[PDB]
Amino acid sequence: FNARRKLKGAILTTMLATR
Amino acid sequence: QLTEEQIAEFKEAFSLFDKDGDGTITTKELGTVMRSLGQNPTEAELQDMINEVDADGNGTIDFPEFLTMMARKMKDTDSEEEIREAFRVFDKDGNGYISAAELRHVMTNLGEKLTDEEVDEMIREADIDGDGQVNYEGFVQMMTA
Ligand SMILES: [Ca+2]
Ligand SMILES: [Ca+2]
Ligand SMILES: [Ca+2]
Ligand SMILES: [Ca+2]
Repeated sequence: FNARRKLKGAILTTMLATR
Repeated sequence: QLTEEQIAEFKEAFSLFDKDGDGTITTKELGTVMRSLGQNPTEAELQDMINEVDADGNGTIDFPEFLTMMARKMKDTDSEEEIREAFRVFDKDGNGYISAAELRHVMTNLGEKLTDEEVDEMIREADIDGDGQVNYEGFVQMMTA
């Protein structure tokens, strides 16, 4: 678990999932 | 160094779409994530989203086929808007702050069960002023540094 990486990954996922 | 970091973030994002952890993203997984974040993609839309990046025609997205797709994206005139759209998804009550409960809800949608400690750590990383919630600025800085 890397908190920074996880949060960035989730933001990118959210960006892709919403365009 | 920035590229090393970026590939790891991309692998993380890949892993969040890959709900079942089998190492590939299916149309069903994409649809489940999109719906859980509110949206309503059609079947035709989900299939189009796969079909453009599915270089071997097997109907699923492996990490290179996801990673190439990030290799195409460029900084553009919608780049900051895209981050703002994402912030708005996290901010479920629309008060301009991401609380722990909101962050945790998103992560659960992405197939992650985080401990209280893990959610706290994530808030701490992004919480600039230390009030225990994440402002838009906190969120933007995450994607800058
Ligand atoms: Ca999968
Ligand atoms: Ca494929
Ligand atoms: Ca909120
Ligand atoms: Ca704050």
